[PDB]
Amino acid sequence: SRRKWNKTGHAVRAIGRLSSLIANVYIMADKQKNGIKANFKIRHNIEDGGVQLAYHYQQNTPIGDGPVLLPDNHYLSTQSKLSKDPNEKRDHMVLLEFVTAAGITLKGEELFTGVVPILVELDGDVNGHKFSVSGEGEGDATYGKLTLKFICTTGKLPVPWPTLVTTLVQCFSRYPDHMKQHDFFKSAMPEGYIQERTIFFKDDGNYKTRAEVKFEGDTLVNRIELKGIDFKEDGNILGHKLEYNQLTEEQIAEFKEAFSLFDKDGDGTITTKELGTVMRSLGQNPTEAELQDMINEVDADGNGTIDFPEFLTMMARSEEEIREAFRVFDKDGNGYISAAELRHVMTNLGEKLTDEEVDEMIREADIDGDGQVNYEEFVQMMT
Amino acid sequence: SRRKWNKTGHAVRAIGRLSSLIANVYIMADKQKNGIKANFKIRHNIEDGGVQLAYHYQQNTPIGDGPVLLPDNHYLSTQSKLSKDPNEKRDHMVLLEFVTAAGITLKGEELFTGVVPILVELDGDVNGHKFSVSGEGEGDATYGKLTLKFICTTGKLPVPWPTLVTTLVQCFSRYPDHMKQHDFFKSAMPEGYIQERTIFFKDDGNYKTRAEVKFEGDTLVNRIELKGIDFKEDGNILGHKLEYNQLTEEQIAEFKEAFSLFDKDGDGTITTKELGTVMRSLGQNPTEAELQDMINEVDADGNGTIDFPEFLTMMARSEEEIREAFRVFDKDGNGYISAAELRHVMTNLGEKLTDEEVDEMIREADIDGDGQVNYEEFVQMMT
Ligand SMILES: [Ca+2]
Ligand SMILES: [Ca+2]
Ligand SMILES: [Ca+2]
Ligand SMILES: [Ca+2]
Ligand SMILES: [Ca+2]
Ligand SMILES: [Ca+2]
Ligand SMILES: [Ca+2]
Ligand SMILES: [Ca+2]
Repeated sequence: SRRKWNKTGHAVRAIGRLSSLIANVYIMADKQKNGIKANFKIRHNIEDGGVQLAYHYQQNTPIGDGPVLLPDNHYLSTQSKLSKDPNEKRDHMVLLEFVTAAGITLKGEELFTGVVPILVELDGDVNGHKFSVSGEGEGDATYGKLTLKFICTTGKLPVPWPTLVTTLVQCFSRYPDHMKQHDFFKSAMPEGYIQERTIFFKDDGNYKTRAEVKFEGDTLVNRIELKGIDFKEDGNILGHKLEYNQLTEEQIAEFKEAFSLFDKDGDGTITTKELGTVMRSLGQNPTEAELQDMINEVDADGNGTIDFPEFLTMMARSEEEIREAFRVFDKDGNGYISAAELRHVMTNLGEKLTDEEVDEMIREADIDGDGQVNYEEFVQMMT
Repeated sequence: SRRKWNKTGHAVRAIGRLSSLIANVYIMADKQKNGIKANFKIRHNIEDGGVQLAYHYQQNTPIGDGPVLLPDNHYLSTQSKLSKDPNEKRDHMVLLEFVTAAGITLKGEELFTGVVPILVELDGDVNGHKFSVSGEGEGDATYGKLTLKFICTTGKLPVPWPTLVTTLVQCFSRYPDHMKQHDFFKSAMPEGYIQERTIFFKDDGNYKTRAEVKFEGDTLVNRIELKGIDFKEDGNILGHKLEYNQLTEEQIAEFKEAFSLFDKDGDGTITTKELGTVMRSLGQNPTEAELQDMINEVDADGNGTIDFPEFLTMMARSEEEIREAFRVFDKDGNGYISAAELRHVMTNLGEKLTDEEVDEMIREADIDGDGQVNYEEFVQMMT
């Protein structure tokens, strides 16, 4: 009996474990409307345990008359991080999001090659409670990245912030090279698109939304109207019973800097060619098969290259990792990292620093004043 | 300077982190010899820190005259677990291994459809130290699985057990359906093959091995001669400085039992069809896209189905997982799992048990004697 509970417990948990690993945004063409439709589920964590489901139905149509790209079926994958600004007294949300497209094997776009300013404006009415939200920040589609801050401009927000995240610019998603012809969102720009949703909160009310997303000069603007009906006074939404919120923003900034040493052409992905070049410049000799297998281990989407969200996952997932790192730096294996050896590694990686900056790095690590870094000093610096 | 150490530390560690995630056995055809060649590296952990590399070079040739299958390039992926038998006074090793083939996108074999007995015999000479090893157990290629116990028949083994693992039957590897034409090993049977290696222990001696692997009646036999030269008296090998050794064997047996509830045709893999059937019989309604995405999350080899080693990884990688499992069992959501509800889940999963056995499961969990299982009782049973 204790064995039967184990066997059937494992199976039921396997299914849970399989299901909670996914919340993709499934996109399909809508030819008759010269646009797309999407559907997906969001699971909002309830503060003291449990999940509140939010079922999303989406349609998008172009605003302008020029041709747009209508895709084959595919999906977006997202990771969101919510935080608070310690200096802000107004009701507010700070948001960092990474989004990439996947699901397919093997002029608007030029508007998105660099960092683009974003404005967001929402006017809402949930069960009669009128409120407004204003948001500003920037998007960098090279990295599938959004960073934004939102304020409630009418006082206290009558709903939880996490319930507004999906409503509050999919044109900033990263489409990999093999899927460029499937990016409706950027194809619609600069004239833009209309995006409409219905969002059903299980056992509670629904939101209906309509938004215009378009360029106004060089700023990508998302202007939205939202109406919520049939919400329960003491449900998870009007009762504020959902969790609000991981690495820090500055920890993520460090990993971007590291990622740039491999991504030498700045296209947002590390190929086998780029990884091999960095490995060989440090004295190592992987085969092409090994490079492919290395990438394949962290390759979310099977396109054969490592983008920034992939790289992040990997570096957020040891004593022995640090010993091997030491060996890479200690070229002649005598037990000490010399300023010459450090300068060499920096050059090999592509980092440009003066001899003075390299000595400053030695100084930061050099506890015993011999002007070299030993293994224990290196550990202290790595931890 | 503290930021520069972070950035360049991250890059160097990324490479370490990328490299240590792989130790594949790379196979190529050797047409002139009507066989294959392989090369790979093994990293043996040194007891107090560090790794001892062991560079492997391999050739295999058929013993008999009938046609064999010569493959496209591809690799095997392995996981080994070493243990000791608490009842055995002789110098010995207990081994459980899982091996699958990958590296390609999208009559001998019939000898391997079930469980096959294995005998292993080795005679060796390392730096003049003559010794022998005998091993017995079984292989089940459906699951890529080997289970064996080895004894040193000459007394104390003069080398570490982990150094003999690769020498001590790749015919038990699991080749997935799309790679059946690339399985040299099974194609050579029953007459068998000769397998030869050179194994270079970095900074130390080398092993040369020659073995005959073939059927003798219904037993797969591996008979080996090994010669080791140029070893250092105080190196990691003759000095026994390597680590010997994870889930238990009986924990792994439980997961096999669970896996069988999904793998209803016993072929060793879970398709999307099989996962959906089990999910729907428990009242859930995934789309085909969701099923594919679920599998793809644990899919080591991109063949679109879940084999047993994949399933194991996943279940060895929470309070909320158990709450959702409870909900699956508590069909009517009243807070209590009834014997009727339990019987229903068992039937839905395919488990056959009498009503008496189901009441015994209730009894094992039922702390307060009401003949039903509540949430707290279910937690106790799951932990
Ligand atoms: Ca690049
Ligand atoms: Ca990729
Ligand atoms: Ca040195
Ligand atoms: Ca020093
Ligand atoms: Ca099956
Ligand atoms: Ca698979
Ligand atoms: Ca019930
Ligand atoms: Ca009870």
